[PDB]
Amino acid sequence: IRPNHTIYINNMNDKIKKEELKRSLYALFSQFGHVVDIVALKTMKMRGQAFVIFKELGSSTNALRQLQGFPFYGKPMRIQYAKTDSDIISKMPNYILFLNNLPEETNEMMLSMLFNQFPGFKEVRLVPGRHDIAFVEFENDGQAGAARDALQGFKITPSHAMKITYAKK
Amino acid sequence: METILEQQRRYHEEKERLMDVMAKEMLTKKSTLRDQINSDHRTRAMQDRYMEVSGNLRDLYDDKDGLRKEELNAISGPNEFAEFYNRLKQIKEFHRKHPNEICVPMSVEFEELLKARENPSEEAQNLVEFTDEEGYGRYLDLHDCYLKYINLKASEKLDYITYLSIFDQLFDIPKERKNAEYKRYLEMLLEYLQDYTDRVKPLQDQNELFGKIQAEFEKKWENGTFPGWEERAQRLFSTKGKSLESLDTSLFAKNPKSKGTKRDTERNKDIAFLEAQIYEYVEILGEQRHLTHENVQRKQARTGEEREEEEEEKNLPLGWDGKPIPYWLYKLHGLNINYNCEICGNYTYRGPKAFQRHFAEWRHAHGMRCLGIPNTAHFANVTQIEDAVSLWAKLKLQKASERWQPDTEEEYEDSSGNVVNKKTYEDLKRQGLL
Amino acid sequence: SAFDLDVVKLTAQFVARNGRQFLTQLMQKEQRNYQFDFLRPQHSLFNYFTKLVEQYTKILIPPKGLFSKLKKEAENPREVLDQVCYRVEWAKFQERERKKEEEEKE
Amino acid sequence: AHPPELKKFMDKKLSLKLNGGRHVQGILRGFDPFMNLVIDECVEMATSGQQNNIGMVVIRGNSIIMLEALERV
Amino acid sequence: VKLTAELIEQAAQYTNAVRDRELDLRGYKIPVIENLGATLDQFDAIDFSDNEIRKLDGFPLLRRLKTLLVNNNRICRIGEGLDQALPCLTELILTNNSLVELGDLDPLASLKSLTYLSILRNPVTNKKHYRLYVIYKVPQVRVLDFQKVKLKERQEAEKMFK
Amino acid sequence: SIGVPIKVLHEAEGHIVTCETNTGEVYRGKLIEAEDNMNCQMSNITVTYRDGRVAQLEQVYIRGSKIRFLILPDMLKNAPMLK
Amino acid sequence: SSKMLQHIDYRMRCILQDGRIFIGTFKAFDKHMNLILCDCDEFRKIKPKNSKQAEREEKRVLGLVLLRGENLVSMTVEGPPP
Amino acid sequence: MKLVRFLMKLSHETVTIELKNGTQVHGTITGVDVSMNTHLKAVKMTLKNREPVQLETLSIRGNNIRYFILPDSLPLDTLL
RNA sequence: GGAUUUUUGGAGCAGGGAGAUGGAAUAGGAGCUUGCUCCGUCCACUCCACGCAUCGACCUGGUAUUGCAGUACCUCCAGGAACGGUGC
Repeated sequence: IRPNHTIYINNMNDKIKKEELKRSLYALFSQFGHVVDIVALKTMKMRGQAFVIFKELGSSTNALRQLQGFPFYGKPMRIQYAKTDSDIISKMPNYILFLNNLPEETNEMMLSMLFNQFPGFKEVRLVPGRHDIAFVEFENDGQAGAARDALQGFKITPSHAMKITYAKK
Repeated sequence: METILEQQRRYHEEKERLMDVMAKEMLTKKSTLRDQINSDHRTRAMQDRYMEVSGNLRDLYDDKDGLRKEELNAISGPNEFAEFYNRLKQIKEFHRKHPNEICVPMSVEFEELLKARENPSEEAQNLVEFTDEEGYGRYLDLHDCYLKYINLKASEKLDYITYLSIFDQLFDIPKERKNAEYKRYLEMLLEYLQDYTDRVKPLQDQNELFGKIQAEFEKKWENGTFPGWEERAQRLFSTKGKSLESLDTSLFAKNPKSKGTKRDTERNKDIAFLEAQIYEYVEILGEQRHLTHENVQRKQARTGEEREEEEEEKNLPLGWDGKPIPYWLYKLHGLNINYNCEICGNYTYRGPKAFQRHFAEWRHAHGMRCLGIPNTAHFANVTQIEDAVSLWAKLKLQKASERWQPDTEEEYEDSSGNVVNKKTYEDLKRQGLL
Repeated sequence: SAFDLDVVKLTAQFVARNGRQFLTQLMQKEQRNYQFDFLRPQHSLFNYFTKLVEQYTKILIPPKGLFSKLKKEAENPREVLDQVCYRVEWAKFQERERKKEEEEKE
Repeated sequence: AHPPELKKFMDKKLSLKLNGGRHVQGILRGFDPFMNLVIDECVEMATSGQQNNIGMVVIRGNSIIMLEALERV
Repeated sequence: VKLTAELIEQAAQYTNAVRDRELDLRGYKIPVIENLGATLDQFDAIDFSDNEIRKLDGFPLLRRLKTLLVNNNRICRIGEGLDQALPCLTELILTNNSLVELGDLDPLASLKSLTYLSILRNPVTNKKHYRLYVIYKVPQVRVLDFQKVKLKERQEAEKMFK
Repeated sequence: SIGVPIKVLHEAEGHIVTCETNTGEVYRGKLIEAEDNMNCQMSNITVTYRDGRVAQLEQVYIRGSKIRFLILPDMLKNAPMLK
Repeated sequence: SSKMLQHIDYRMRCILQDGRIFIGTFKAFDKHMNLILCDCDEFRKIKPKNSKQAEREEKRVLGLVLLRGENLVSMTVEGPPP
Repeated sequence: MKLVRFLMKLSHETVTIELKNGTQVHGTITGVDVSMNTHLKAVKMTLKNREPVQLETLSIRGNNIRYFILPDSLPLDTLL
């Protein structure tokens, strides 16, 4: 799963109506970040659950990591990143870290989405010499730290876990 | 919690700054009448700021009456001194300065750059309390008064002249009833005049003046204010006379005068007071009402162009001899021809000569600087901005092609014999591996 | 220095409780094992000490807030206009005096 | 002058709401570009559950508030 | 950094996810709360997240207030006269603030339309009988902090604090 | 000529509108076919007549002399009218 | 002069013909001046029928409403241009 | 000769229009057109059993206006 | 270019009865202030036909769902009605 603006939340009360539900979700997600839109239906296809669109993937991730199992309408609901992009966003330590145990089958596109999850990095270099290795540099060292702490033990193609460490001098 | 000292110091600083700002405003001048009215309200406001500080200071004696015992000791001291130091021995490492201890009330009770505004004084003015026909003290608010006089009278034999001749008198004969709703209408009109007088005079002691006027209505008008020789005295609101002062005083304690009529001394006191306020404002601003009457007369009789405007408030080239050059020379030089330079702010040039020079002439140099595209040869004779952009893009691509970037081409094989560019080469070189 | 300003204010508050030029709340505290070099007369901070003292005197005098209340300032547009014109008039006198001094220097 | 798009609604059973709270069910057969209608077997039910059919009525577009067609036509 | 009218005029006022007319303050850090009148009553929600707001007071006279977002705050205490300026204000997103005392929400009873509030991660939330004092002193609120008020807890909140 | 609000209602044709007529009638449903005479033949509408019971019916036809208002899709905020 | 085009693009509270209101940023206009209100608010009266209960004005979300010339009566200007 | 130009020959003169919605608006109307289309500018309007509301830019309709009241010192011969 | 689909308009009208029930700090006229009596504008409770029926949220419990979606309003019982407005 990747960082998206929409933060999904499931297992809210179904005895709570959709209007007050989206009201309370907006209230609890304004403290997390910029609530831009709210996708909440009351039909059994998405009943009892709702996805609130943050104007930041950092904001939706903040809400998902702060409110994991959050006491919400009678029973703590579970919040995480949306599976894909929402309609709203759809219409919308070092400089470099070395990635190890990387798949020699991995795709550059998914690799770029992952390295740019934290604000867009400089590049990723999947080494065509010594296989199963990368060297990725960031346009921001703060994003570098964030993505590297997230990536130490990163899960992509779970057949392996790829790790990002502070690349030496 | 030292109230004897801290309150006095704060009030003293605030009041010094307030008096200084007011004295500066009254020692300088404002050039406009709008400046004059805004500054007069501001001077009343500075006096009210000084007054609020003084009202907070003159009551803070509930701690002083008992602190005169505690601060009057010459036996204690350095013990409490060292204790205050033991508290003041917290970290003060906020290594920086800020003057916000004694220099603030200057920018609290001072003036502004383009219009005289302090910190609080940014929105204080006669803007919401001034009429356009008024001018911040030149005309009055009486057009609605005339409309209401019409809607009350129901006659077409009442104009500005009759309205002024009726509404100027203080105690002159009414043309409209003080026993009918005409009294309430006059009360409302004199209320508008009193609002003009209350917005025009913020430097007069309004509380004392209103108290003196209430004392006047309670003492000198109800105590025979219009002397005479039945004919001794009559009532302004009652419409009843007295055989003498004795008859007046004995009939003011009579039965029909107290409550035995709709025009008695209890149900008609407000109407008498409104008539009094109206007549008093008229007779005080007779020079203001006289200026308004002269205004009305001139604005009603003057010409329309000046009246509306007062209510609202060949081309040949120039030769070397400062003369216009011949028409045939003009035709030859093709100056009549207009060339639009959009990048130059939709500028227009005459003459293809000037037009061609214009690309190295300054205004186009700027236009292209603003665009972010260097005024180089390649863009000369391009004028539309979208075109300049697109061309700049393809030229970016061109120079990018012909340039030599080692970072991207220079291909490096690793010890494992497979190729990287030198960028990744040095990357994973110092990144512990290559 | 906010702490230094507060300390100078405290020194002025202690000098408002001084009884003589020698016997007050600063004398012993000068040598009482704590740092106080602000009583020295040459350091520019003595000016802040003295100005705090002048304000402490103008606020600790009888009308400064000790046992009486002055209301011609707290409710007085008449006194306000008087004192404001008087400050402007002292300003005008000083303007004429500075002009005289400049002419004499010329 | 525009004619309406009533050629599909022609020959359809329509329950229309006319002004005064009236409910008339009838058959559209041919209309005038002003929507000036003639309704076959037009049954205009009063406020109560009592209704009557009147056959041929030139109804108003000033009084017709809206109309619905119960078939897909 | 003084709170001013530029940080009001450059703000966003729109119809947000909850169909409320919200004025938003992204990145404000304003520790001075005043002068919101020129909001012009085209708004019902007032969000001022990322603010250094030390106190809960200082708001002007609006008739149609619907939501108040004091999210990510630094409030020390709360001012009282919020009710005459918020006649029918109902939602208060007031978590992440330094509320402790049972008297830190004493002005809350003046809210007539109060329906929902969130004051989480505050030293006042963790206390026993805290939701009791909540559902007592805000008698109008039927849900607070993502859980409705109930007849049994309301009876207990009446019994206690007597 | 042709009015741009009417052009926005044309851009909202086919899709769902939420109109309100003279009698408070709130019809929320697909407004299919319409004219410059504001005579719109619509379908799939929940017509309530302002009484609270909206009924889900087909092939309604609402004029415009009664038309109090009509909500048209927000996604037309980029319609060529306003820009 | 087609005057409205100078005050358009900014938010006005228009009236209905039945005493209600429609507050929004006026988008575009026509001959008959039937209005196009974007993200419109419909602030109407609620029948009090009592002196012991207040008088409230509730507004629902209309969005982009194309209000007919039978609703456009008088429209004050109340909002900044969004 | 319809009253079109009698209504339209007016700009920013203190007049009093009566809207057929039981309301009155007095002030300096901005400009009038041929079909009784007049705007309001800084106008004070009193509604049916209501308050003296102020309008900075209000757009008064034509047939929803019930009457007009001109100035008192205006020659109707020179106006119509 | 005011005769059925947008601006020379079909708008405006007033809130069901009654009882030795109450109120008009500041506003009623008469019996030529107060004390008392009458009458033409509401609300609060109580009586009748709680104005009724309909439905849309809504307050309480109990009750099912764990459900990846660009939205009139969505599980169900029951109520007491705090609301919107329709037919008389």
